[PDB]
Amino acid sequence: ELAFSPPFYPSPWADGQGEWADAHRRAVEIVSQMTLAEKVNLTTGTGWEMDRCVGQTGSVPRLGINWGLCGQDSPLGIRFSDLNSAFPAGTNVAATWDKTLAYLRGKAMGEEFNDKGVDILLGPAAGPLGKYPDGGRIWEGFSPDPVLTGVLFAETIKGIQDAGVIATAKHYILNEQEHFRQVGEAQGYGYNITETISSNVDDKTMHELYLWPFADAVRAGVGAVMCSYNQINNSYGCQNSQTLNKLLKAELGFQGFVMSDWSAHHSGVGAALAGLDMSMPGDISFDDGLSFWGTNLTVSVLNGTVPAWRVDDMAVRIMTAYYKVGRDRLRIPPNFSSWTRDEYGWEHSAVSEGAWTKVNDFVNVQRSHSQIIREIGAASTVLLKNTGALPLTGKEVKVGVLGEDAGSNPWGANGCPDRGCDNGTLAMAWGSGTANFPYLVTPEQAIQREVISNGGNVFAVTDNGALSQMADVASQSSVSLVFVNADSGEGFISVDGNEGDRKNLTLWKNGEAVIDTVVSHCNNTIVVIHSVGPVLIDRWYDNPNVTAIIWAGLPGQESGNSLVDVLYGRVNPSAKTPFTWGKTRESYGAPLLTEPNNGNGAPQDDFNEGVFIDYRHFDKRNETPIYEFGHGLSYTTFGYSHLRVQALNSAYVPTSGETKPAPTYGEIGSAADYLYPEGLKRITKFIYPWLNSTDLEDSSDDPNYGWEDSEYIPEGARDGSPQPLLKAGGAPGGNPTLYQDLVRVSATITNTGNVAGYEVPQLYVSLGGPNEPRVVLRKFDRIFLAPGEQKVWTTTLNRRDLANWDVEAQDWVITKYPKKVHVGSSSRKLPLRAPLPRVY
Amino acid sequence: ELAFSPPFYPSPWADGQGEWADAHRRAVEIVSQMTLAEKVNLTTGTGWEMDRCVGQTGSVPRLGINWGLCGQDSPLGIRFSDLNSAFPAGTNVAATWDKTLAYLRGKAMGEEFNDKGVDILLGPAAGPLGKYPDGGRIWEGFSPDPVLTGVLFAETIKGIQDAGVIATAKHYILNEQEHFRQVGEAQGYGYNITETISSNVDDKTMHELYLWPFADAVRAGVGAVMCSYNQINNSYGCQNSQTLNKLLKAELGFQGFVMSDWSAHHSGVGAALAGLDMSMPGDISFDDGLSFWGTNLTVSVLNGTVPAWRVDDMAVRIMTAYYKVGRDRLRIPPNFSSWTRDEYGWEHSAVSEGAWTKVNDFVNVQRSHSQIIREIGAASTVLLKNTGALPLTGKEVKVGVLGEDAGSNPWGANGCPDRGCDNGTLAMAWGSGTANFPYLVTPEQAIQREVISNGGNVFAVTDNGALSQMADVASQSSVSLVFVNADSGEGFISVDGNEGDRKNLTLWKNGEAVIDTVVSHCNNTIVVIHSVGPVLIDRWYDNPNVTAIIWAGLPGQESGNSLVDVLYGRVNPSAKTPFTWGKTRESYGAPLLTEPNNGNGAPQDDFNEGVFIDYRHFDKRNETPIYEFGHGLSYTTFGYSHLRVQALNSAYVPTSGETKPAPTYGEIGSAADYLYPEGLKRITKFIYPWLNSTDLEDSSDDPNYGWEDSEYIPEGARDGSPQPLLKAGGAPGGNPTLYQDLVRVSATITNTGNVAGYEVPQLYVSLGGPNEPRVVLRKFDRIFLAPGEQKVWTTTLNRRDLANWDVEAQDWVITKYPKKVHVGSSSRKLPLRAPLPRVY
Ligand SMILES: *[C@@H]1O[C@H](CO)[C@@H](O[C@@H]2O[C@H](CO)[C@@H](O[C@@H]3O[C@H](CO[C@H]4O[C@H](CO[C@H]5O[C@H](CO)[C@@H](O)[C@H](O)[C@@H]5O[C@H]5O[C@H](CO)[C@@H](O)[C@H](O)[C@@H]5O)[C@@H](O)[C@H](O[C@H]5O[C@H](CO)[C@@H](O)[C@H](O)[C@@H]5O[C@H]5O[C@H](CO)[C@@H](O)[C@H](O)[C@@H]5O)[C@@H]4O)[C@@H](O)[C@H](O[C@H]4O[C@H](CO)[C@@H](O)[C@H](O)[C@@H]4O[C@H]4O[C@H](CO)[C@@H](O)[C@H](O)[C@@H]4O[C@H]4O[C@H](CO)[C@@H](O)[C@H](O)[C@@H]4O)[C@@H]3O)[C@H](O)[C@H]2NC(C)=O)[C@H](O)[C@H]1NC(C)=O
Ligand SMILES: *[C@@H]1O[C@H](CO)[C@@H](O[C@@H]2O[C@H](CO)[C@@H](O[C@@H]3O[C@H](CO[C@H]4O[C@H](CO[C@H]5O[C@H](CO)[C@@H](O)[C@H](O)[C@@H]5O[C@H]5O[C@H](CO)[C@@H](O)[C@H](O)[C@@H]5O)[C@@H](O)[C@H](O[C@H]5O[C@H](CO)[C@@H](O)[C@H](O)[C@@H]5O)[C@@H]4O)[C@@H](O)[C@H](O[C@H]4O[C@H](CO)[C@@H](O)[C@H](O)[C@@H]4O[C@H]4O[C@H](CO)[C@@H](O)[C@H](O)[C@@H]4O)[C@@H]3O)[C@H](O)[C@H]2NC(C)=O)[C@H](O)[C@H]1NC(C)=O
Ligand SMILES: *[C@@H]1O[C@H](CO)[C@@H](O[C@@H]2O[C@H](CO)[C@@H](O[C@@H]3O[C@H](CO[C@H]4O[C@H](CO[C@H]5O[C@H](CO)[C@@H](O)[C@H](O)[C@@H]5O[C@H]5O[C@H](CO)[C@@H](O)[C@H](O)[C@@H]5O)[C@@H](O)[C@H](O[C@H]5O[C@H](CO)[C@@H](O)[C@H](O)[C@@H]5O)[C@@H]4O)[C@@H](O)[C@H](O[C@H]4O[C@H](CO)[C@@H](O)[C@H](O)[C@@H]4O[C@H]4O[C@H](CO)[C@@H](O)[C@H](O)[C@@H]4O)[C@@H]3O)[C@H](O)[C@H]2NC(C)=O)[C@H](O)[C@H]1NC(C)=O
Ligand SMILES: *[C@@H]1O[C@H](CO)[C@@H](O)[C@H](O)[C@H]1NC(C)=O
Ligand SMILES: *[C@@H]1O[C@H](CO)[C@@H](O)[C@H](O)[C@H]1NC(C)=O
Repeated sequence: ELAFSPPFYPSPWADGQGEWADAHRRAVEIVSQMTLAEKVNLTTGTGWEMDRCVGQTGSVPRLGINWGLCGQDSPLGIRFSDLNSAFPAGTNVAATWDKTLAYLRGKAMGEEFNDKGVDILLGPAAGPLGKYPDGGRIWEGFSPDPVLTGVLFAETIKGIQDAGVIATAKHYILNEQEHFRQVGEAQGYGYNITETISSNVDDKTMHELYLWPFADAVRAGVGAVMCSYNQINNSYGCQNSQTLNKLLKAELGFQGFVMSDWSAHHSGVGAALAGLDMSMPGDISFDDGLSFWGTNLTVSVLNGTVPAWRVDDMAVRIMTAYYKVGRDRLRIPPNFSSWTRDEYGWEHSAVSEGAWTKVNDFVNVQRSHSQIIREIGAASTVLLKNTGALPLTGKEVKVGVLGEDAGSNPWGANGCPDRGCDNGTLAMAWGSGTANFPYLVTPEQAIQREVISNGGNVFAVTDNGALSQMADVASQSSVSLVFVNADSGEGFISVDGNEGDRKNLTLWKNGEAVIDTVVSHCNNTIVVIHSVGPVLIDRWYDNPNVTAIIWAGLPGQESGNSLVDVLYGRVNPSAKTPFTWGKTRESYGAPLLTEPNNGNGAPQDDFNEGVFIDYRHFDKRNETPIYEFGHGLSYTTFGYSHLRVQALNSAYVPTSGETKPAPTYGEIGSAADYLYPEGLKRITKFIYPWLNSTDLEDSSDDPNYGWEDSEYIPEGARDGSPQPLLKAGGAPGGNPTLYQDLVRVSATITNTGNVAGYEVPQLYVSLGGPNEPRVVLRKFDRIFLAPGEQKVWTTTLNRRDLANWDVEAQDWVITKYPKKVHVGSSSRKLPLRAPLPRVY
Repeated sequence: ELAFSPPFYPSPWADGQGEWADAHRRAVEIVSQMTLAEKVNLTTGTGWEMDRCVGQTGSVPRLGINWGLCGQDSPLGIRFSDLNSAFPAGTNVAATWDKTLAYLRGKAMGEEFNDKGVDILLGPAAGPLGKYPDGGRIWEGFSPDPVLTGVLFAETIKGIQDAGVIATAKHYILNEQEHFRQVGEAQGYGYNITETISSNVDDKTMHELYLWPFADAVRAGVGAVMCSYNQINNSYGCQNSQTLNKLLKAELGFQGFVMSDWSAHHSGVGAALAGLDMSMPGDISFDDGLSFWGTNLTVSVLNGTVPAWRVDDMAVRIMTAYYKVGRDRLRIPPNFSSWTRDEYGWEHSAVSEGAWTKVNDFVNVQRSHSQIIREIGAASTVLLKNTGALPLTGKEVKVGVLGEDAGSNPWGANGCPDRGCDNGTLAMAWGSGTANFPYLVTPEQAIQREVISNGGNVFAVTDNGALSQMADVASQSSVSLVFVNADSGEGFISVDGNEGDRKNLTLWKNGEAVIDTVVSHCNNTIVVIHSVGPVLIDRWYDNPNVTAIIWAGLPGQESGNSLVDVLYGRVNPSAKTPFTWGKTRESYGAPLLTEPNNGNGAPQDDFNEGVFIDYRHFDKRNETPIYEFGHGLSYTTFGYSHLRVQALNSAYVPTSGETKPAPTYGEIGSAADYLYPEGLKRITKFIYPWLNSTDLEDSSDDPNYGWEDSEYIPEGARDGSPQPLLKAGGAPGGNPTLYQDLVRVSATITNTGNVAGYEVPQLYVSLGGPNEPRVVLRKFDRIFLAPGEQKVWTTTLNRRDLANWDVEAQDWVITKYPKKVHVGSSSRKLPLRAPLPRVY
């Protein structure tokens, strides 16, 4: 009955090909010098809260790796630190539709992480992709569209890695919701389950939707990939040989390392052989002093179960990432502590051991990164509706600012751990995807400053119970700006019954009544929404007193200043929604899985919609959104003309051949080489690589130690002989003939209005055939045009852009169905269209 | 037995002498043309909420007074309006010790009032003077010191009147507290009394303390005086022949008009003959449709009781004020409504009658008045303590801003009627002494802006219950700034049991615990107090972690900007405390009278301390204040040297002679002249001058109509013959030989530190003799000095400055006790001293 994940073995070994040759060579050179305990140190974290960073490996001080590799959250700024910046969330980056802004944000973040002593940034994210509009972590990623996500994910990775820090593509893969993601956490919420949720997805959907942005990340040169907490067809993400060995390593050709999510590692031998490379934070569960790896990995290799080539490959993949971004020349010891903001603390925080020492140096790493934050906030402010309220001119006599979302968090910008509250303006959602603010500029502050400077009077009512006081201010104002929000986050935090995932898609903090009060008293009401994702606005959006509506996402520390830049027209808004605004929750497709449906076994989440999420689903059901994917307004207008299409073919080459045999590097030795050194003071619960004695069974102490391999290990898992190459593989990101250009497309874009600004033209294709979506996004850019100016936008469609995943062939194939190309300003406003020429 | 107020009659008639000659002449010219109903219209308001302004008289359209004279609150900005400024409170002005700033604030206010169409500003105030540190309205005035108060009151009056608006010196006199000020209000608070509080004071104390600033106001040319709600020796303020006829009109030579406080008028004939000139808002009680004057005043003159010379004198005094400031050329109709902010409303708001019409024209009158407000706020920020925390340099790495008093009122700046709350930053206290803000710059906003511009990180915790959150921010900060407050107001509003008057002298909104939390976690804590008056700080002020303490008063709309100007040293603080900071409540003298002590008659408030209030009391009891009257710190130091004293080459001439007989102007006519015009639609409850019929008794309808004069009118009250001149009278402000200069005094002031700034030198005298305070303030200035610079400060002491009120002689006499002069930086730091030469 249950979804099954078939075996793919062995775990592919790194090949040092292409742009990875130099870093792999330097990795082989150092790993060839390492003993087994040194290798194991790289693969295994030293335990929860045992060092400075949220994750930290063992060290190799004999060879100059003098402190462990340090991994730190988050995808929008350094977590658990100080004197750092708080960037706009991923969903805002997607709303900019701007490759360059995604790159620069990545670079700015990389600089901060580097300057704090961090080796590995735990991000950015393209999983969750965005199947569920109420999924708790959708905002951390980019968009439910895989092409928008993959492009901006890849640019963000390149910025981070150009700054000298290893990026970690996460969460791989199908962790679309928070409910049932972890057994202990589910049990704490009162649910009786004994395994995590299983995401069950067909092979075509996997390739065409969820995997696609990870292909982009690999091709962009991402150093690490983080495996997820959920299962995929009932095999855990950190030991799923299909996703890790076959799709990521054999097909996408990934040459870096796979790192577990925190306590997502569920077996020693099983995970190592199924493609895991690094166990974080290193213990079985936080501070239990046990490890699936560490000592157990040393023993698994000494007893012959995990071949030497596999542990050698782990250490090579890790060191390859290290050398690829230059950690050997850039790394400095972490100069802050995740676990306290005090100057002094215990060296090993979890157990109060080691030296009482200076754990925070107070190093300011902000530089002028406030400028890119302000910029991105303004370029991610989506103007959804504008019947002439905007821009503001500075001649407004009285301005009202209404709603708690305009005001300060009265507990301070950092006053709730992991931002686990919805107090004041919503500039950052909750969980591990967070950073501490250096400050937070509110809409109230920025609007008040600006109104005053223009001679206006201005009043801010920020108590969402004070409805009569709001009504009076609204009645007296020339324009009323009303602020509302909706929040969500990671599932280890629940705010008002939202257990990560949101329990509805409507407004928080009495926002529905706030809107009603203001709109019924002011015929020039502008609604500004800060939110993690879509909100159901059908009830009020079309009221004629609502003269403009803005979605500004989660803008980070410069929130108010970004917003006023757009309100007053210093920046002409250009952002487009990176998701659909539907009429009802049901319009989006299936609800979250929030009740166990497989007894007390793993809840089963069948991805029955296949590729049809967000706009694809609305298009297939012929549903009319309130605001479609790709919609946003400008203070000017843009016209589209002169579509031209030209074939370039001049062929796909399915990859054929064999790998090398699995190499080994560095002598393994025997148990007598790997005892705990005499005179080493063992730190309580710290995870080490060493053995209590030369008796391997006693040093491991596994209760099932020593079975025949075939009782618990799949066939081929230990086979280091040459393996066949997969047809759809061949280079990082897949077969390189996928990236050959087949068609060139041009369209002329004209600023047909009176104000300079950026437009986001979009190019969609129809691949044809029964059950293909009517249109799917393939190209976009953000282009600046003065009034009356024209530019010719030219792009190319490659083989992969026009292909479908053919499950019978196990390859990408351009089908025989007739295709079309469409260019315009959104997924529904597509005035240019033409047939594509036949290419294969 | 009970305090008694002896008769002084007749009510002195205006004489047109000196600077008043031109305006009195025009008043006579116009009043000589008026009929009796026209005269009565000037004297009598038209009823509560019957027109645009808080008070409005009848009109005289036949002679070009085409709408009634408009009186509007408040002493710190226009009340019940829009598009106006909100100025620092009177207590802030006193803290500046700066004559020019006081003048400029009055001028800025006058400009706003004039441009809204208002004739008469209901302010400024010198009553309450400040006998009670917990008195509810002490912040509206200046200082408990009569000289600091009189000088700044006079400069405020001059500014207002130089802008073309009549100033109203209030409240005259001895309304030192709010408890029992009004019968109906006291009964609403559960007290059983049938008359208002009687303030009972000896003659010398009256002259040397409470009356002294009113002398200053009269000499400065104030057009109106407002009489008080309380009794003086058991005769109501608005019919007290001693205070109105004798002290104000006969002795101080006042040539303007006396106006009642609102519903403070308590009889027709009695009050007219005792010296009242204008009844506001014109009804007996609000909207009862009855008047002690109006119809009743017409009848009182027609029946022979109130002589024609008295009603003629009322009209002449009112018109003298109107001409003195130029209302004939400057007046425009009021262009706002006090009773609604909507554009449209009923012409007569109280009864919804007259036309439905445009009552608000939305005229902006702010100009650049924000500049003088910011300036006065900075110049009123008293630096009480500084052990090196200030000024801030911009190098602070992390800045904490703690306390609700830093943050916004979440109901909006104008979210509580008459500011009757203590939400967010305290920039204005409550009651009639208020204005609506155009905006309000909080300390949070301004500090955050400034820190961010310097590269600091900044966090604001504004929930006074969030103590652990404040502790964590305080622990992490380089400097913590903690904001606390204490509020009070007029007695028609009670907040948390403070029935106008404050129920204690300690902090509001959990401030004592906020200070404890911050100071116990940060060794560089700056405390900023916003308050109506003194707060008891003995418990925490001397904690060595409190590195500075500021009292910033009630700074109006620019609060946060005024403050950051001083914090960062753009302004070098120069303010001095205008009251004493004592150790205990008892240190100040007698408690408020808060329980009835005379059965259910008038509570009796005996002013037994005489001239010994505030610093005079501390000095007489040899108590050590925490911070003495006149204390404030600078970022530099000032030295005092080279005292020189010289008797002037240059006697007092007691006034002797007689007045003119009382004049009459305009023919009175008879009852048939003063019927309601045929076809005039009478507005419900509006107050008119006219008679229902020629039967005077029926038109009046007084239940005790028609007694013989001697049964209810004191002897002399109807005597229009020539009267003796009082010895201590002779010109506005009293005998002009009081103001002859007798001694010149010089002292050299040096800036002995390294920062430019203003110093406030102070000159005190000891008048000598057993009954006399050790020192009393006589002269002060604010003088700017560059580092190392010296200036010679020269001033003159006049006859009044060295005199005592001699009760036997009923005159000012320089006594034969030896006197001394003292110069220095506070009432206690007086390094220069010398005997004064004998002068008389
Ligand atoms: C014209 O026309 C006109 C118009 O119309 C008119 O007029 C009118 O007139 C009438 C008569 O006729 C009147 O009436 C009256 O009045 C009175 C007054 O009153 C007021 O005042 C008071 C006070 O007084 C005082 O002061 C003043 C000033 O300020 C003066 O003026 C006076 O004279 C006096 O003097 C005194 O003192 C002083 C000090 O203080 C000094 O300085 C001097 O020298 C002297 O000594 C007051 O009190 C009052 O008050 C009240 O009222 C009010 C209002 O409402 C209120 O608010 C308050 O609070 C109060 O109240 C209370 O009281 C009340 C009753 O009265 C009740 O109801 C309540 O509840 C409460 O409790 C006023 O302000 C009067 O007095 C009178 O009466 C009387 O009598 C009756 C009857 O019998 C009674 O009932 C009452 O009670 C009273 O009694 C008293 O007196 C008597 C005698 O006279 C006696 O016997 C008794 O015992 C008693 O005694 C006591 O007290 C007193 C005081 O009061 C004292 O002095 C003693 O010693 C004791 O202790 C009557 O009412 C009217 O007003 C008029 N009106 C108008 C509109 O103006 C005419 O008439 C015509 N003519 C022809 C020819 O036709
Ligand atoms: C989707 O998911 C969302 C996220 O999980 C979820 O969000 C939640 O939404 C609900 C609403 O749907 C929110 O709850 C509402 O919050 C309102 C605002 O609460 C705050 O303000 C209150 C009012 O304060 C005024 O009144 C006080 C009492 O007089 C004064 O003390 C105040 O000074 C203030 O004054 C103003 O009003 C005075 C007149 O009352 C006036 O004189 C004065 O001048 C001035 O104008 C506070 O009381 C409240 O604080 C109390 O309650 C909270 C908990 O709710 C405590 O933490 C506090 O300690 C304190 O006890 C807040 O500060 C509420 O007004 C609203 O109440 C109404 O509904 C509740 C039950 O639902 C009733 O008990 C109550 O009587 C109210 O009924 C009225 O309205 C309802 C419509 O809602 C109507 O049916 C009814 O007939 C009646 O008219 C309610 O609690 C909640 O905060 C959101 N949570 C989060 C985390 O965001 C959302 O629900 C989900 N969507 C759906 C559809 O499921
Ligand atoms: C002189 O004249 C002055 C002017 O009139 C006069 O002023 C008044 O002073 C008093 C005393 O200082 C003031 O009243 C105090 O106000 C404090 C703050 O109130 C606000 O915050 C409260 C706490 O909020 C936190 O806790 C809540 C409950 O857990 C949470 O829901 C919140 O989210 C918040 O969280 C923080 O703390 C949590 C731990 O608790 C923590 O988990 C979290 O992370 C975070 O850190 C709120 O409860 C309160 O709101 C409630 O109550 C008010 C009424 O007070 C209602 O209007 C609200 O609707 C709501 O129901 C406010 O928002 C209070 O902490 C303090 O409480 C203490 O005293 C009362 C009795 O007086 C006890 O019932 C209470 O248990 C507390 O006891 C503790 O402290 C006292 C010390 O006072 C101690 O003796 C005792 O042993 C114990 O330790 C108190 O109410 C008042 O506001 C002032 N009024 C004005 C107008 O300014 C002054 O008193 C006069 N002077 C004298 C000496 O007479
Ligand atoms: C709003 O209403 C007013 C009066 O009802 C009208 O004059 C104005 O044109 C309206 N403005 C908008 C935004 O339509
Ligand atoms: C406060 O404490 C710090 C401890 O780091 C100390 O270095 C500093 O000199 C102290 N400053 C004051 C204001 O005394």
